Order: sequence, then structure tokens, then C-alpha cells
Amino acid sequence: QLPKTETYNGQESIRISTSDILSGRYDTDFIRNYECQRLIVQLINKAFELRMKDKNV
Amino acid sequence: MKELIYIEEPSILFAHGQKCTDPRDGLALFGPLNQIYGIKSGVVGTQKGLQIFKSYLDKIQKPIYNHNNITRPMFPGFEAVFGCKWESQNIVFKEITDEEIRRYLFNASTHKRTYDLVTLFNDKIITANKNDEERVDVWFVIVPEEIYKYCRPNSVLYNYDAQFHDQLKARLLEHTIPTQILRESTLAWRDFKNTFGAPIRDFSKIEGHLAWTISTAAYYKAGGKPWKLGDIRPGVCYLGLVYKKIEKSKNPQNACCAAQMFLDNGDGTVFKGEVGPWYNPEKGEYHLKPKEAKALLTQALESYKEQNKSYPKEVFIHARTRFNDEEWNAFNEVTPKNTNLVGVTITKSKPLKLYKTEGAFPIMRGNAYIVDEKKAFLWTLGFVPKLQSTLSMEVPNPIFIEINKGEAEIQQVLKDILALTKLNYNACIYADGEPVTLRFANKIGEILTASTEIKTPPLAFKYYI
RNA sequence: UGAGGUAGUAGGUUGUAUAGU
DNA sequence: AAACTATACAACCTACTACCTCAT
Repeated sequence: QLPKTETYNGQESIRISTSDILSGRYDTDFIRNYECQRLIVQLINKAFELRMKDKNV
Repeated sequence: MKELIYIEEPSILFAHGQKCTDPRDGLALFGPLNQIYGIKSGVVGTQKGLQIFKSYLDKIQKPIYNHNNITRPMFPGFEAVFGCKWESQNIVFKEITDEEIRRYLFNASTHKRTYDLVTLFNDKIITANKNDEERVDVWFVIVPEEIYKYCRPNSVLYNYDAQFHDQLKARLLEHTIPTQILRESTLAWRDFKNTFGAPIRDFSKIEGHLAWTISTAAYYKAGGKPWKLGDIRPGVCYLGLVYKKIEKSKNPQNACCAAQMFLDNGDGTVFKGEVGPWYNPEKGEYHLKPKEAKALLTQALESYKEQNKSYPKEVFIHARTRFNDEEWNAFNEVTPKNTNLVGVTITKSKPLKLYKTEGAFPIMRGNAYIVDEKKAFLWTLGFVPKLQSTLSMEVPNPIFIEINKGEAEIQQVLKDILALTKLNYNACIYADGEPVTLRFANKIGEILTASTEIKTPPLAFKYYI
């Protein structure tokens, strides 16, 4: 869907382990822990919605 | 692997210091703690409403039955259940002309019709009790069914409220008159049918509950105490705090908070929390600014001092919203060092539907699910074996409790709100989901919000329910 | 009395109209 | 007197707090 994404470099991406997030042992200036778990539940909800729309129901 | 702990069913006192668990059966077996000498009924309405009320009262005088006493117990008669006497004589009746109803009917907007009818009933009651020598403890407003139907807020052919009884009690609050509105179809269902030919207000099996509720409301509004709580510690004060918001247009709703207070008995001493034009309805987070918080706390403390002479050792606060830090900090320094302050939030929007593997039975009422020290669940709804039925409908839903600040035992507040759920007076049900400090909360907020013009509401409860 | 219906914002995302030295 | 350029709150991007009614 995006033909200009072919030149992306993965070093600019940043990854954070979910273990300390779910254990409440992650806290950074970039993302708040409350904001992080909010992003997590949002991702869960959106993935669930896309999963049932892929069910053809 | 977690389990569900059990909280015992709380007990309510009765006559001669007797302890039961059901209010109806305990009343039928023992009766009230304190006796009243006699009540005198007053009625306003048409002569048709007068004869309907007379027929229903003499029917109440007779012992009436239901299908079975396991769930809906039979009514042993008002005299045999309360020790008070009800008669069809010495009754003060005021007539309303139906021609005036016809004159008020053809108005364009139903709001002014509601206003004029409500004011007509109000000053009729005021005139009736300001001239008649015969004392009337409870006035029975027999509203006609077509008035309740055709004069609805959205019926199709600002501080005043469109609800009839809301405005009725709001403008009757300034004269200390215990009134109770009775819908006509409730006690005239025998001759009331639908268009098909059936009573849509059917009580062919269930009228015993109606007799029970009407009788206990009449006794409570008379002045007598039907039942109280069993065990109350020396120095614990419950504060069920209202956090219901109205949608009062461009008028600043802000915080229409009120507060209920149970200290030693079932006595509720509601003092009017401020309207508080701070934090306009764009800011409706119910964050109480310190001056009003300390004013309400001072009201509660002064009421406790007047009723008990001793400083309370622990204040229980019940609400339904989250509590911010500055509000509790304002709540702290006014309280003495010896006492303790703790806040509980009760909510329904949290979903938790516990189902059953075999059979078709729900969760037995009294189960407590503990998630943490702060958060916990209480199943105040569902099956109860004393009833041999469920108080809930379909699947019960619990109330999510959570202590915010202060140190207290979680099972202590669990059993305390379980005991608080048993004190419903307007309806003689076994128990309700929300506690009675929160059950009365929305209704008394609706009562107070319907008349801004008052400044010192009475702190009793007869003029509200 | 409890499950569907509904306006409107927690609190930090990114667009109006500046003024700081 | 003027170069960069973020500023100072502010309008809004998905889902939290509460209402209100529909009929069992």
C-alpha cells in the first residue's frame, strides 16, 4: 500500500520489552507506563476487531 | 489459585431486641423497634381516587395472600405487623375539580401545565394543613393515570423539574410535611386494562409486595423506625456522598453533590452540599475544592456531635468517582488525629458476569472476590437461600469497590457495605445492588436540584422518599 | 433492576495566531 | 533593531466517568 516504504532503515525503530511493561517495571521519558499500557490495550482491541472482520461475519 | 471468600448475610434488629435477616418476615414476626400511637391519612385527588384509596386501604386491613410465602410473603394486616392502627375514618380529603384539569389540558407546552398542576397540588396541601385542625402525618397524593401519561416531559398531543413528584417534594420541602405520591393505576389495577383487554399493570399474583411496600413506607413516614442495623462500633460514621450530576443547560451544574450519613442507627442526616459555581460543567470531575470539603466535613462532625456528644473514631466515605489528592488533603487536616478517614468508590460499569456450570442458578448473594488489598468485588446481587430465589435478573452483576486512601480492613468495609445494602425503606425488597446511601443519593439529588430557591432543607428522610 | 442508548471528556496528540529579544 | 524557532495554551484522537429510558 505504500510504495515509498522500500527505503526504510530499521535502526531508527526502537523496541521496548513488554515484560517490564506488564510487570510495571518499565518507565521512560518517551512513553509513560500508563500510556504504554493504554497503547497495549488499544492494540489488543484493534487487532481483535480486525480478527473478527477477517472471520467474514 | 484464588477463591471467592464468603461474607455472612447481615442482620437487622427488630422488636424486643430480636435479630432476623428478612425485613418482611421479621416485621410480621416481631414488628418495629419503637411504637407510634397512630397515624392519620390525608388524601388529595378526585372522589374516584378517594374511593379507590379507601378500597385499597380496607383491602390492606384484611390479611391478603400471594402465591407462596417463600419469596413473596403474605401480609398479616397492618395492625398485626406494625402495632399501629389504620382506619378509613378521620381521614382528611381534598378534592380536585376535573374541570380545572380540562382547562389545564389544552395548553400548548406541557411544561407550564406541569408547573401549574404541581403548584396547585402544593398550595392545596399547604392550605389543607394550615387550616385543618386534624393533624395529618402522611398526605397521600393520588395522581390520576392520564395525568402521569399525557403530561410526560416528552409527551406530544429552568431550575423547575418536569418530573411531578420531584417538584412536589422539592417545593414541599420548605414546610416539613411527609408526603407520598401514589399512582392511581398501582392501587386501581382491578378496573384498569390495556387496549387489548388485559391489565398491563398486573398484580394478579404479586399484590402482597405492593401492600408490604406501601405499609412500610407509611409507617416510616409516620415517624416510627421499622428496623435498624445490628452491630455498629463506638465511633464509626458512614458518609454516603452523592456524586450525581444533572444536565442543567447553561446554568452551572458543576457539583450537585449531597451527602447521606449513618452513625448509630438507620437515621439519615442529609446536609445540603454546595452547588459550588466553581468548575463549570466543562470541568465535571467532582473535585471538591477545600472550603466546601471542610464545610461538609464540619456539617458531618457537628451532626455527629449533636447526636452522639462524642468524637467519631473513624469516618466511612462512600462515593462513586475517583478521589484526587487535594480533596483528601482538605478532608484530612480538619479531622482530629485520633479519627481515621477512608474513601470507598462503588461502581457498576465494570463488567464481571460469573456464570454457572450445571443447572440454571446464579451466583449466591454474598460472595466476595478480592483482587488486591485496595480493589475488591462484592456480589450483593444474585441468589439468596432465605428467599429461595435470585434478587437479580438473569445474571447478577457485582459492585466494584476500591478503597483509595487510609488504612482499613477490606473485609470490614465489605461486610459494612453489605449491612448498608439492607436498609432500603421506600421499597421493602430484601436487598438492592447499590447501597442505600447510594440508592437514596440519586433521588435526593433530583429532589434538591428541582428547587434552587431553598437554603436550609430538613435533614430528615420522610419528605424525600 | 439490568442491559441497550447516548452526549462528552480523562490527558496528552498536533493545528489556530501569535511575539520573544 | 532583528536572526531562528520554539512558545502558550489549545483543538481535538481513541476510549474513561456519569446520565436516562425500555421494557422484561
